[PDB]
Amino acid sequence: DSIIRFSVSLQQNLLDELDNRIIKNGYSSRSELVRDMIREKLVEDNWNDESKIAVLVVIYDHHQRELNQRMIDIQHASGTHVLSTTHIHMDEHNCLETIILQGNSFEIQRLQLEIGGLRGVKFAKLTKASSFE
Amino acid sequence: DSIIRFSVSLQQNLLDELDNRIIKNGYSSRSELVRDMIREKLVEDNWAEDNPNDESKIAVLVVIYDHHQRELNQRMIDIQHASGTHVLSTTHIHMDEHNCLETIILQGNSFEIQRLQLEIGGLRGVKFAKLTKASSFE
Repeated sequence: DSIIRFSVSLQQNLLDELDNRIIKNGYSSRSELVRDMIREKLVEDNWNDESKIAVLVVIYDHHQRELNQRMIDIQHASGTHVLSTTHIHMDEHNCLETIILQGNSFEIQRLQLEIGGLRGVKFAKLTKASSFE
Repeated sequence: DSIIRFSVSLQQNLLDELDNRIIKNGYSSRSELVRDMIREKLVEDNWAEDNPNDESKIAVLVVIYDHHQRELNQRMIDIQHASGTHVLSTTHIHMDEHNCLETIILQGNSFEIQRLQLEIGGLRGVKFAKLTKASSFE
């Protein structure tokens, strides 16, 4: 306990989104909102190298050059095993994909990290479900 | 350059838990992890607060339940039918005798979707019920 402060680096639009939300919801500062976002994401992260089942929801631009190959290459090296996938064409530029996969905590978390950072991927949320053999 | 830096005051207790995930999960920095959490929450916020009555919102419901307990599935279908949402797709994976994992892709306004998730979560035999909000980007 105590209080320590560290610096956070953002691009403009993430900052814009954050400041817009602060103003609408009557939050007092950036420090408070981020603090509450950290404390919440930490708690909701719910899960030994035992294999598990999880769900990865991805939203991306379908006409992006070789993005699918990019995602395939990533999950092939991931060590995870894919069970099922569904592709929803939400929009002209938006594709929703749900992926049911199994692996250990680390591979599954890592798969989300790498898929999230690809250009053309705008959303990549992981739902940790349960132990699974 | 193109990057803005601002300061976050915080409990050492909270800082340590955050630093643990960075090390545990192989994150490059605090900023990248914090950025990612913020961006996830901010997006989900906008999903529920802009055009709240838009019927074209899409979300994914992930449920784990016992499928060999009586009336549970029917009860769940009853609930979905009164929700006012539309099911786009569903997948069931039978994990074992007492556990089934299904993904449901929904469409409706934020209220209907959030009430559906709530009614299904409260069910006896439904062990797990978690919703992801899917939004269209420009």
